[PDB]
Amino acid sequence: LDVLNKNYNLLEHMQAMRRYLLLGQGDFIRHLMDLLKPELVRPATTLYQHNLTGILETAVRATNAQFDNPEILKRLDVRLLEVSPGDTGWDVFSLDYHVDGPIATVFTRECMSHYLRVFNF
Amino acid sequence: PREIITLQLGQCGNQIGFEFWKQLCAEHGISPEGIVEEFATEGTDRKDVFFYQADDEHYIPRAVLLDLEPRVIHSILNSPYANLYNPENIYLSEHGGGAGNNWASGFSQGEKIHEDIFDIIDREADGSDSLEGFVLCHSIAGGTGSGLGSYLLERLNDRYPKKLVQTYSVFPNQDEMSHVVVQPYNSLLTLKRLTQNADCVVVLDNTALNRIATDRLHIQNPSFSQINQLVSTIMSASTTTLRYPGYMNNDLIGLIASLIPTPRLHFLMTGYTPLTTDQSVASVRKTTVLDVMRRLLQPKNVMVSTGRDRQTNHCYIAILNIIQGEVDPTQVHKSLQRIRERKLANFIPWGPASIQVALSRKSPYLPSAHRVSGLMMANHTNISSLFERTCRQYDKLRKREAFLEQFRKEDIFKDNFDELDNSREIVQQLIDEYHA
Amino acid sequence: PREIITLQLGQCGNQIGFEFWKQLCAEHGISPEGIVEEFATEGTDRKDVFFYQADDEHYIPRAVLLDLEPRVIHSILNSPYANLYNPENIYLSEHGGGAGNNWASGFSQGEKIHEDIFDIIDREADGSDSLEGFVLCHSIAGGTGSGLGSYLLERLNDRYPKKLVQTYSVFPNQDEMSHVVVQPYNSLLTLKRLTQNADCVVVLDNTALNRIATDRLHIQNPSFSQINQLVSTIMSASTTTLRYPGYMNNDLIGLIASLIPTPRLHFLMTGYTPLTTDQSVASVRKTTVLDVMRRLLQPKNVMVSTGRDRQTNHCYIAILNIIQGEVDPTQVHKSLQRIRERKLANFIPWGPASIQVALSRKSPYLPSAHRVSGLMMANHTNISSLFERTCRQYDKLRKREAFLEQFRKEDIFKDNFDELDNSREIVQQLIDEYHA
Amino acid sequence: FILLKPVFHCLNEILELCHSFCSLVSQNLGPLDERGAGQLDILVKGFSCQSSLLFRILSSVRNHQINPDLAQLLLRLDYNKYY
Repeated sequence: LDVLNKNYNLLEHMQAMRRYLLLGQGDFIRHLMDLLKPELVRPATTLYQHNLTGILETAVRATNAQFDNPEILKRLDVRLLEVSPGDTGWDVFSLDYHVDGPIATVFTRECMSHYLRVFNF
Repeated sequence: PREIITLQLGQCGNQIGFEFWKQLCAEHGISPEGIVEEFATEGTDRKDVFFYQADDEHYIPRAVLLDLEPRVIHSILNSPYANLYNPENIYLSEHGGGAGNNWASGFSQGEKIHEDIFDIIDREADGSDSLEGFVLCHSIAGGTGSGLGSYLLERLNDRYPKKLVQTYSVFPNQDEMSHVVVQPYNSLLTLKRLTQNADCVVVLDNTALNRIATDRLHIQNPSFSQINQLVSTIMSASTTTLRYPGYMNNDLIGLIASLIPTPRLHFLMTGYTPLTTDQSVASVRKTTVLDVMRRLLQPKNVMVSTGRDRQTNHCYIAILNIIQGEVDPTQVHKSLQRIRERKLANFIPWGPASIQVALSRKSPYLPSAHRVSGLMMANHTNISSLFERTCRQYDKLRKREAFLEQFRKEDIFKDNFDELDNSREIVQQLIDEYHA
Repeated sequence: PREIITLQLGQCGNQIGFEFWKQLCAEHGISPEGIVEEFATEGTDRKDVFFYQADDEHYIPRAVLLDLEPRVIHSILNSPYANLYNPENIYLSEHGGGAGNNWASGFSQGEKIHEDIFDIIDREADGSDSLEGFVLCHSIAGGTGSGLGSYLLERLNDRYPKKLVQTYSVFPNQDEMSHVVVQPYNSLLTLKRLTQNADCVVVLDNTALNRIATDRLHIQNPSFSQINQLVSTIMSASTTTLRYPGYMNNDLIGLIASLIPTPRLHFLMTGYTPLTTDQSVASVRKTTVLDVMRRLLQPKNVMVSTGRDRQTNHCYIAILNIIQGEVDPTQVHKSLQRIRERKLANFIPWGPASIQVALSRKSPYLPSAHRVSGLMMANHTNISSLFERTCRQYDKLRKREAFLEQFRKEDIFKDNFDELDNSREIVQQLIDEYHA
Repeated sequence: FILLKPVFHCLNEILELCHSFCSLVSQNLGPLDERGAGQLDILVKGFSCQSSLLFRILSSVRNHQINPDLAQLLLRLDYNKYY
């Protein structure tokens, strides 16, 4: 428990994946989904992805002006799924707490597949 | 991106909003001249809520303070919380107008500062990312605040289409009728604009306030100065789910949506228990969270006067119980079980009601994070008691030969008086009609 | 080897080029008659690009200075910048003319000194084998620079159209109307030659400077002489990938190529944000790259007037945003993501557009290379507002009937007056048709 | 040298095809000529062979995690052709 505290901040990310992907903090996510709402109402495309990538970055500067300093925002990304065009286009967009390092010893592929399922409800 | 502009108005109405900002400065860990505390980022993860983001490394209020007399705003520059306010970006310096008295005075006086009253609130929503709406922080006491305060209910309803309108209407001391006597008139005039141009309102009265002012403070002199402390607290308590993250109904347009079935039934009763010097010392030995939402349904913390027999002639439809600070959250869902057990509030059989429970974190400063505060924002159909109370004092006043010629020299040369009596009797029947 | 020959011309036109060259010596870190340090060549890796290439250790301008009044250049004869020019070559000292306050005085003196005016600028091009072009540093202001300059707009267009022609059109001061009264007349004749015998113009409005000069500098009454300070800085600002060697758009015909889709839609609105000297006591701690080029989409950085209610009725097609100095270069690609996402301008959706961001190093003198600078060189299609503004002042003069035979005693014996109202509605409609 | 084969071939072919747009412009009184319009017609094909070839790259760019810094750059110049 001391090598994680210096390098990975492991038990803080145990709290940090609960604040976005399960929405512990909804104001961050409402302020995302708000600007995002005229963009999800249209049928999905393959010209879709390039503005979902910066509607996050426009959201975490719009909802903070004093909590950009952490490295929590940079270690969470936008996850996309190949959804066919016939649908509203809302079950396309999803967030994920991007891990792939030795921080993924408490996260694994069977984990974020279950985070994908709690994200939709 | 849910930013609200407060429209503080009136002789009394600037004072009750004054301590609302002084209340906010203590929980945001700011000083009224800069930023000092680091508890500001760690405690609140969204400082902007009614503040514009910085241009001097200081958070700027979104507040306007206009009144007919310049006396009330000169009663703020002697305080150095007027260095939190800027001289012409928040209040306008030397705001003139009438003496004033009578509702029709201030109503025609906004039509000649029509350009300028909307150039200090359109000149602040010009930075805002997406404006939620407007809260009109005005007073029904006197003719200054009630007259002009009714005009901004018209002009924001034809230049703003999907913005929230909502006022904290403070009805004056009803036992007094020698302090003001134009009171049944300026009240019913405003009550007509709240049922065909406003969305939702927050009702408050003074004679029920003084019922608590002689029980929890035990001061035997009622005045404007001791009554702004009770008012500013429930203003900040009602939007702590926007100030800090909630979850669901984390907007103010979330909370209010579930507190209203139909317009002309949107008058919300407030209750606020802790005002004693004994409550601070009995939360250190633990006070339970399983009984701070069973004590709100005792009617003696309420600031709206109603029967002890009109509480079973009316059924509750939405009742919201926001507890703040100490909150034991392995039994908070167990506390919401126990409401149905006592049955001290009834519920509608034919439609589905709601016992809404909510929670939110306070200031990360300890004697304002460990005390139990229970805020009620009710929606009871026993709100007709104040409407009968103003309405019987209105038909009584015109038969005492008053304001049938003392109200008809202020640009009023037509009957519109029985338009106010009939429109109040339609509102009062339709509140009751919604329950079976 | 993109050696530019400047045609400084007119009473005011000498004055705006006078400090243009005086800035360049200040940025080359050299005295005006010698080279005094070694920081000039190591810091500035190419000093000559308007200057005559060195062979005496001092770089000498390629400037011609013509004016009908020899008084502006005799106030330069005894000024110690007569060794940065020449008083027998670069400027002819005691060059006669009229006052002038006629467009036809100067138009007819270029029709008998026609051989000599084009044999003073090809003796200034004899240090480059392949010429960039000519930049017309002249003004539409008065009748001197505007009267004679329309002759040079045609004859350098039929002997040199391959080359760059580009003018910095400094509109007549519209608060003058009793000192110059031939103002609507000489302005529309020079503008008519600018829409078919010129590649580019760079529009500059004078009355829109003095709007900014009282809000960011706050001088009590902005007078002509403190108006030449604001132009000369933006002139050296446009060359910053042409002087200091870039890698992309390192010729002047490189930048202008993507800021002109089609002729007679080439009129560039200029904006420059670091006029406010409260940007400088904040960029000493860094002002971010995330807001230094959002303020080049702010409709108040403009030195030129354009519609505001015509910013939602028209769209941008090409806007170049030069940030300078300190930039932090790895988050500049992060800022450009963020321009389009808020939507701080509209941009056409039917075809090609470009939001170009560029960055450049400045002077090896740190007290002018540690303060963020933002140059906008816009092309927005609501520029047809200026042609209406000048035209409403033209037809209003022809309706009092002046200059309909008081202007046809010198070199006009035809009627080309309704050709100028017509050429303006031609321009306004072909600009307006291009987008959809 | 963006990705080994595909993307690199789409790009150097792009600059070859507007190098012939130079030789299409370099005519003096080009468009009023039969060959002026004849040469035009070939190039308006050679161009939509490139806009479609760039388009197959975008489906793979949509497909998750080819190389993200490749996809952020190639979409940035594309929203920069639009806005």
